[PDB]
Amino acid sequence: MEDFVRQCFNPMIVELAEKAMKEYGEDPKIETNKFAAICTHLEVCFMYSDGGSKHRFEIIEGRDRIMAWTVVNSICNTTGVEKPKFLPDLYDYKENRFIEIGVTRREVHIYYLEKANKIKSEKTHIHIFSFTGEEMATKADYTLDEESRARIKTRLFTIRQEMASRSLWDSFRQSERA
Ligand SMILES: O=C(NCCc1ccccc1)c1nc([C@@H]2CCCN2C(=O)c2c(Cl)cccc2Cl)[nH]c(=O)c1O
Ligand SMILES: [Mg+2]
Ligand SMILES: [Mn+2]
Ligand code: NA
Repeated sequence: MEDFVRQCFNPMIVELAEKAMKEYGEDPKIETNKFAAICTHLEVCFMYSDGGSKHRFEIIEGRDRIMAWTVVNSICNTTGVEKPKFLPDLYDYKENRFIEIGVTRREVHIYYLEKANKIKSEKTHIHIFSFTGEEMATKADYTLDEESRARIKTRLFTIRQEMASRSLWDSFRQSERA
């Protein structure tokens, strides 16, 4: 599965995932399922931000902590929206709201509730994807057009199928916790 991650994801995504794991004392070569999950969430965040028009989204995920908060605090001062307690994943300039992106190996409704209870940021918009084409967004408001969403869901399904063809999926599928 370490080989799978390194050939499947772009090298900057892989480097970011490695850093994120090591910042919590985890070895990407050992906790390989976690390695893959972080890479997938990152790739989805980047795909999401490419989904609209140029300049529609600001990417917050994937930045070091100081720059990420400089972006958040800047947006809050420029648009007046409330400052979140946790770093979200994107800001949407069209809808003027932060977005929290979730990618789950379990079911989208359970993950949605968990995310909602965890952030408790009434104003942050939540959008969840699964590896089997399901999604769940706040107020059933999905932000992107169906073509963009289809691209994301299609990529997640491809990853899922690739893992399965290597007998890695069932270990990966059961590795997520609440
Ligand atoms: O922004 C995120 N993380 C900010 C930093 C952070 C770090 C720890 C706890 C809270 C926040 C973030 N994180 C996760 C999931 C659940 C929380 C951890 N995690 C990871 O992927 C993960 C990371 Cl980052 C590093 C090592 C191991 C893991 Cl398992 N899911 C998201 O959708 C998401 O946006
Ligand atoms: Mg995040
Ligand atoms: Mn997220
Ligand atoms: Na989070």
